[PDB]
Amino acid sequence: MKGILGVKVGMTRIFRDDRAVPVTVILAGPCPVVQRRTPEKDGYTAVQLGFLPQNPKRVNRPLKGHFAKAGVEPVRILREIRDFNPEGDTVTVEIFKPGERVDVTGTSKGRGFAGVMKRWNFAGGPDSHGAHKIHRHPGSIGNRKTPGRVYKGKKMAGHYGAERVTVMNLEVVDVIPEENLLLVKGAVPGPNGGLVIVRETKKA
Amino acid sequence: MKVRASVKRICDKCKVIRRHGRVYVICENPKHKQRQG
Amino acid sequence: MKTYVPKQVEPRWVLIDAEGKTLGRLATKIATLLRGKHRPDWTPNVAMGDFVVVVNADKIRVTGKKLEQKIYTRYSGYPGGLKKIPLEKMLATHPERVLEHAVKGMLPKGPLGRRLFKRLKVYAGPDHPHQAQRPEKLEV
Amino acid sequence: SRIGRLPIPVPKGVSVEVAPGRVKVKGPKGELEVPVSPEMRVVVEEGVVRVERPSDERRHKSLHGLTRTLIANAVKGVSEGYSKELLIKGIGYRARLVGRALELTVGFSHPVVVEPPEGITFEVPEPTRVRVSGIDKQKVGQVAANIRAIRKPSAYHEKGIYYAGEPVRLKPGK
RNA sequence: CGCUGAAAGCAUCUAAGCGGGAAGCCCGCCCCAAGAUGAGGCCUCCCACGGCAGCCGGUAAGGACCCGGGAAGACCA
RNA sequence: CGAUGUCGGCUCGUCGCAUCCUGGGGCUGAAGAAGGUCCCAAGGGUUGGGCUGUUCGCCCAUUAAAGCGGCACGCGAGCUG
Ligand SMILES: [Mg+2]
Ligand SMILES: [Mg+2]
Ligand SMILES: [Mg+2]
Ligand SMILES: [Mg+2]
Ligand SMILES: [Mg+2]
Ligand SMILES: [Mg+2]
Ligand SMILES: [Mg+2]
Ligand SMILES: [Mg+2]
Ligand SMILES: [Mg+2]
Ligand SMILES: [Mg+2]
Ligand SMILES: [Mg+2]
Ligand SMILES: [Mg+2]
Ligand SMILES: [Mg+2]
Ligand SMILES: [Mg+2]
Ligand SMILES: [Mg+2]
Ligand SMILES: [Mg+2]
Ligand SMILES: [Mg+2]
Ligand SMILES: [Mg+2]
Ligand SMILES: [Mg+2]
Ligand SMILES: [Mg+2]
Ligand SMILES: [Mg+2]
Ligand SMILES: [Mg+2]
Ligand SMILES: [Mg+2]
Ligand SMILES: [Mg+2]
Ligand SMILES: [Mg+2]
Ligand SMILES: [Mg+2]
Ligand SMILES: [Mg+2]
Ligand SMILES: [Mg+2]
Ligand SMILES: [Mg+2]
Ligand SMILES: [Mg+2]
Ligand SMILES: [Mg+2]
Ligand SMILES: [Mg+2]
Ligand SMILES: [Mg+2]
Ligand SMILES: [Mg+2]
Ligand SMILES: [Mg+2]
Ligand SMILES: [Mg+2]
Ligand SMILES: [Mg+2]
Ligand SMILES: [Mg+2]
Ligand SMILES: [Mg+2]
Ligand SMILES: [Mg+2]
Ligand SMILES: [Mg+2]
Ligand SMILES: [Mg+2]
Ligand SMILES: [Mg+2]
Ligand SMILES: [Mg+2]
Ligand SMILES: [Mg+2]
Ligand SMILES: [Mg+2]
Ligand SMILES: [Mg+2]
Ligand SMILES: [Mg+2]
Ligand SMILES: [Mg+2]
Ligand SMILES: [Mg+2]
Ligand SMILES: [Mg+2]
Ligand SMILES: [Mg+2]
Ligand SMILES: [Mg+2]
Ligand SMILES: [Mg+2]
Ligand SMILES: [Mg+2]
Ligand SMILES: [Mg+2]
Ligand SMILES: [Mg+2]
Ligand SMILES: [Mg+2]
Ligand SMILES: [Mg+2]
Ligand SMILES: [Mg+2]
Ligand SMILES: [Mg+2]
Ligand SMILES: [Mg+2]
Ligand SMILES: [Mg+2]
Ligand SMILES: [Mg+2]
Ligand SMILES: [Mg+2]
Ligand SMILES: [Mg+2]
Ligand SMILES: [Mg+2]
Ligand SMILES: [Mg+2]
Ligand SMILES: [Mg+2]
Ligand SMILES: [Mg+2]
Ligand SMILES: [Mg+2]
Ligand SMILES: [Mg+2]
Ligand SMILES: [Mg+2]
Ligand SMILES: [Mg+2]
Ligand SMILES: [Mg+2]
Ligand SMILES: [Mg+2]
Ligand SMILES: [Mg+2]
Ligand SMILES: [Mg+2]
Ligand SMILES: [Mg+2]
Ligand SMILES: [Mg+2]
Ligand SMILES: [Mg+2]
Ligand SMILES: [Mg+2]
Ligand SMILES: [Zn+2]
Repeated sequence: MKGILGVKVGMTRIFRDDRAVPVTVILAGPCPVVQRRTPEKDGYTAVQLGFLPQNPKRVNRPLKGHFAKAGVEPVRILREIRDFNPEGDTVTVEIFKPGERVDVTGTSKGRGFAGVMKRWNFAGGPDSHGAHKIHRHPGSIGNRKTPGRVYKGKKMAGHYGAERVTVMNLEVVDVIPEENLLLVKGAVPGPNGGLVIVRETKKA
Repeated sequence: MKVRASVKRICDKCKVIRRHGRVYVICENPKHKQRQG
Repeated sequence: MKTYVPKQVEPRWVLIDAEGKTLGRLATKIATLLRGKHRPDWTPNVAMGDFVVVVNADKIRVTGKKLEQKIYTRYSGYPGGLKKIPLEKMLATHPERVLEHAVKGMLPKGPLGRRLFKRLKVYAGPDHPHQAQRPEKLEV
Repeated sequence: SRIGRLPIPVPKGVSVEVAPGRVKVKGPKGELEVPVSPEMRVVVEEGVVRVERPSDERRHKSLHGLTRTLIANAVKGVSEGYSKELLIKGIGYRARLVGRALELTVGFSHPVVVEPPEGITFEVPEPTRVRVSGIDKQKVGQVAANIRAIRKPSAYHEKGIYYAGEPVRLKPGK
């Protein structure tokens, strides 16, 4: 397992073998190793990566000590990649090559309080033929005296988005190491400027 | 396999066996294979 | 004269080897110890029984076809959320829970009963981390 | 009218050592451990092993004949050894030896390769005759059955993989 | 559906034992999750402050308020 | 009976399995292909339209299939009427 922390920068498309290829562009590296998780000390294997240099003023003393222990300049974000133990002490975009398949995790765009139609694709109600103030309403939410209650997990309106989402098996279309750039075919969760995690895919 | 409540010898080559809690009839004639159920 | 009521007593730590013992017949004894009903000064509204440590809980034994046919059951509260787990799989995955479940069902319901269950410490394998309490070995 | 009491002739030189819950049979061709019920007593005599039961209840009567045959099969297995022959029938159907592996060409879109488990050796004398041989009687019949299952005898044609000596029973087509 | 195999000299997938075998079952994938009060783990930071398992006060690492805001958002977070 | 709102539709599901399809099987009067019959199996899936208030049903065009039942003949402090 290998992975890297990144920033979603934007979308475009390239031309490859006379095909337009939609791509999301990710500024991925470089990621200094900041802590390693070992079975003896932590009970599992992973690597805590850092990402983006931080104004040291904004780094309090417990964080400062953490960066010192593993002699590393102060960084804005710490995230672990599970079951990854890179040989070096810096993870860059070159762990992936064009043609590989990756999974990308982001924080999806936040819909706030979402209706039953936007969040769950409910059909809503008719817009004429007598329909009375229920055009976007959920309809029935149960039965009658049996069971006399509503199921856990019943689909209802509420906050929707700004949540962790992983899209799987994305083709790496290009790697530009001079710019720590990764080109991933298709759509990646969240807004431009959003933190993302790019890992080798779990689909065989 | 015939599955029924009455399992019986059909011909004289039929054998009534008990197998894993169930009465089967096995035979050289495949039509006669029976499981009680 | 009023019936004797005990002042707070230091509880007795005991150690029991579960290897080879019959699951439910061992559990009735452990619950007795947890309630402290072996004690001449038993009082039902205080926690005054023993602390019980158990080792080799994964080597507990069982009669008939229970390894395959005894089903533990968990209900999540969601539609279709009844999970059925057989004894076999539970012993292969969380063996200490087999004895833990048996004993819990034999303790009283309520706040004291739940407190008594916390005084039970069950370990798969021959070892336990309570050496500092110096548990007294019991043959039961 | 009793297998459990039939004494087991042990040829020289195969040795039979008895132990709790099992008996071990060494011979010119290997070792076999027979796991044996503790309720049964296995008795070593001059060139003869015998099995004795402790009562006449049904379970003891049933374990008695089993245990004698199990030990006898091991005795045969280390001295004589076991084998089972398979005959391939059908036009395109052939077999060949690929290293130690068995390759069957039996009408699929592809050859079927069977690896030998330890203690099993595959022989292909001619292309339509396969030999499964080993010291473990149960294992030999298992591997032979697996190879037959790859293309069982057809119900309408002399086509497939047969046990040597298996009668060819065809029902009519059209 | 078998292998080996008695009881029951034969036979038997079974009584001892072993194998194969479903979109189904467990796991594997994705998301939540230590109020998991059984409240877990690791890294790092602070420190033995005055007065009279308690109390009063001033600090420590830090935190909150306030303000500029935000593809975060009903408010709050 | 000092009130437990009714058919049908819409919306939203959820469950049973006597299974419509898909997966695994045995028997066949199973050559193959296609079927028939029984067994295991409830994970998912199970179309759009004409008629009629209809449920149902008939029909058109498809389909792997166009399953059958329970939930106050599920669901009117959710809508229709
Ligand atoms: Mg993120
Ligand atoms: Mg919003
Ligand atoms: Mg809505
Ligand atoms: Mg929508
Ligand atoms: Mg949606
Ligand atoms: Mg609609
Ligand atoms: Mg609409
Ligand atoms: Mg309408
Ligand atoms: Mg109106
Ligand atoms: Mg309106
Ligand atoms: Mg509604
Ligand atoms: Mg109603
Ligand atoms: Mg209820
Ligand atoms: Mg939110
Ligand atoms: Mg390119
Ligand atoms: Mg964006
Ligand atoms: Mg007759
Ligand atoms: Mg027969
Ligand atoms: Mg006692
Ligand atoms: Mg028992
Ligand atoms: Mg555990
Ligand atoms: Mg109880
Ligand atoms: Mg009570
Ligand atoms: Mg001898
Ligand atoms: Mg004697
Ligand atoms: Mg046989
Ligand atoms: Mg007979
Ligand atoms: Mg058995
Ligand atoms: Mg098996
Ligand atoms: Mg099996
Ligand atoms: Mg087989
Ligand atoms: Mg298997
Ligand atoms: Mg599939
Ligand atoms: Mg998490
Ligand atoms: Mg916690
Ligand atoms: Mg957590
Ligand atoms: Mg609990
Ligand atoms: Mg904690
Ligand atoms: Mg831990
Ligand atoms: Mg400050
Ligand atoms: Mg009334
Ligand atoms: Mg009233
Ligand atoms: Mg009233
Ligand atoms: Mg009223
Ligand atoms: Mg009516
Ligand atoms: Mg329904
Ligand atoms: Mg059924
Ligand atoms: Mg089917
Ligand atoms: Mg089928
Ligand atoms: Mg056919
Ligand atoms: Mg025909
Ligand atoms: Mg035909
Ligand atoms: Mg059929
Ligand atoms: Mg049948
Ligand atoms: Mg059947
Ligand atoms: Mg189903
Ligand atoms: Mg279901
Ligand atoms: Mg269904
Ligand atoms: Mg019309
Ligand atoms: Mg018209
Ligand atoms: Mg219509
Ligand atoms: Mg109609
Ligand atoms: Mg009309
Ligand atoms: Mg009608
Ligand atoms: Mg008509
Ligand atoms: Mg068609
Ligand atoms: Mg069909
Ligand atoms: Mg229709
Ligand atoms: Mg109904
Ligand atoms: Mg009715
Ligand atoms: Mg009616
Ligand atoms: Mg109704
Ligand atoms: Mg209805
Ligand atoms: Mg209604
Ligand atoms: Mg109304
Ligand atoms: Mg209505
Ligand atoms: Mg209502
Ligand atoms: Mg109402
Ligand atoms: Mg209502
Ligand atoms: Mg009501
Ligand atoms: Mg209407
Ligand atoms: Mg009207
Ligand atoms: Zn017959």
